[PDB]
Amino acid sequence: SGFRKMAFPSGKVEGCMVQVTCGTTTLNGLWLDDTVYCPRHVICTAEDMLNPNYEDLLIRKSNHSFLVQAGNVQLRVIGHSMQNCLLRLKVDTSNPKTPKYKFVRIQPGQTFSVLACYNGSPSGVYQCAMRPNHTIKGSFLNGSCGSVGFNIDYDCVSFCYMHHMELPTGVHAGTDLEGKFYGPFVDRQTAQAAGTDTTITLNVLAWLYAAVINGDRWFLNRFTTTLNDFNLVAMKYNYEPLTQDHVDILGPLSAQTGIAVLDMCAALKELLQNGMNGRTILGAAALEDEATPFDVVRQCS
Amino acid sequence: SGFRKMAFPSGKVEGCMVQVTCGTTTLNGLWLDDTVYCPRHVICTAEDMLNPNYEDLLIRKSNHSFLVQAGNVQLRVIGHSMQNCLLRLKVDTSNPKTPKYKFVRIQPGQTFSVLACYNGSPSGVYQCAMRPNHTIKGSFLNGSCGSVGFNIDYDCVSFCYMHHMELPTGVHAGTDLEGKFYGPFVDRQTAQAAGTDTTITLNVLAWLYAAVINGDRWFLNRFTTTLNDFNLVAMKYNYEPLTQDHVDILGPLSAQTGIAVLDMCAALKELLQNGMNGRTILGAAALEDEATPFDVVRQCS
Repeated sequence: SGFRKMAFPSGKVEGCMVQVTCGTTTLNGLWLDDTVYCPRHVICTAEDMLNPNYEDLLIRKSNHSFLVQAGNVQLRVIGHSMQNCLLRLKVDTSNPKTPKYKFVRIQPGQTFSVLACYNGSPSGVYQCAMRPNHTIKGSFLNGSCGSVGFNIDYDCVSFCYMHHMELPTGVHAGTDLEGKFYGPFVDRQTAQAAGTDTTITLNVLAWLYAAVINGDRWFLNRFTTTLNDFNLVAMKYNYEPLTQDHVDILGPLSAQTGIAVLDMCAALKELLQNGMNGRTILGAAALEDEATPFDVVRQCS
Repeated sequence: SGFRKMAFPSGKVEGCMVQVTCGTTTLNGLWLDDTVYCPRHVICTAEDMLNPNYEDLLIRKSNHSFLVQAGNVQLRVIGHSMQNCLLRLKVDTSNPKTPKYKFVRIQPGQTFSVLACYNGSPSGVYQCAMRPNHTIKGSFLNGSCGSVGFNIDYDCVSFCYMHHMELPTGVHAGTDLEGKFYGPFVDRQTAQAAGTDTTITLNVLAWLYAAVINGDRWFLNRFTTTLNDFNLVAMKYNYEPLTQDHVDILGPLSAQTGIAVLDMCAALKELLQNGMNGRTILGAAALEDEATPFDVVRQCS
């Protein structure tokens, strides 16, 4: 069988999605327990965004400037505060659907599912990876702000992303659930631009092991290599350096297939140096880097 | 923004997933209202599968040979019948989570989301397309049988696939929710093999329009072509013939981008004849064919 980049089932999260309107600005928020979290820029107008000041904009606001609707049944807000780039809106009702959850900050390379929402209304679910340049390559249209990203850990939903904006290149940027941005982005409309990305070596290797485990084994190779030698190649092809840690993470996968990590590197080096020859690995004409070792293992014994 | 192949939010469907055990065989079933549907081969043993007879195997069965568990809380079955390759197990309890739903038979080329499940326990969600050869290219491991496929139509869940088996090539096969297989497959373990696939022209074209709408416009072209001429190319590259109907479906997309359908065909012909030159459309090194015109439109105005 294998391998599809799947997202987690979005049910536990759909139930925590609500809408938040501040005058003329509408976007999604996350309703957990008695609190609703959302991007602080729901306070701004397209004017405000050309360099806003949120301390200013928010002191001019009361708990009744915010309309919150869990479905049709509106909630009443009874507090508010500003946690970095987020708004914590205390509210009268506790969310019944509130699942076991926590907030984690996700590292670059790691993946999560995104629940695209509009007006508090889940539209679609997909999986992506936090880019090295701290952006995600997503599909977000207007009013998608406040859509969240998450993994699931048994019964417990770990929230790790909330959507704030689109960058000029069409790639997306956001924050963890404490309102700290990923990357050097600020929630102001300036000339900020994505730093230059790099391909996630660790993930590409894990994917190659997903292929091997699935009979697409043609790219294989008798050669080996030292990580120093491979890393010179990586450099020329804008791949992240491989480290001993990356090698260790990949231990279990090389075990179950019996192909040493350094052998797959040898093989990858050739794929990079020699190209692919319109051949396909797992039905792909290019090396996939949005699947982690843990994603592959969970889906391939 | 755009474009990601997203699946629908799997919440409405997670709640209808239950486990079904028949002696030593376990797999997933669909609990809607007072009925639970599941693959009929839950009746068989790896022995039985080398050419089984289900009329036989099922008359030797009673309503208490089937253990059904909605979570922990077990259901009691109080009927049973065989609808083509499916089992309809009447049960004492009606599913509270039962959403507005219906059963549709999906056409080749069209797409849907899959909720991969094991022991009545949703594992991941993804989107795929019904292949021309009537298989889906999925990720299904043992005990995933009974996992269903569906689209959502406002509030109403249209079910269209239920998983039955893996074919020798690692591609998957199943039935609609009336138990009729897609394709010439039977639920017996024989030498049956996937017919030869073909690339879904209509979908590749819709994808190119998704690219255009997103500034990856480099593959464009001043030439045009007649569908006859294009179809000779399609033939040589194992793409489905383009028909006037396909052209019509693509009308809205060519409108909103202003590029005539036959112009994109001209452009595609070149992509096929000249290759891609390691350049990327929407960040892909090969032409994607699992996104329909309707998928693209829903995600790109």
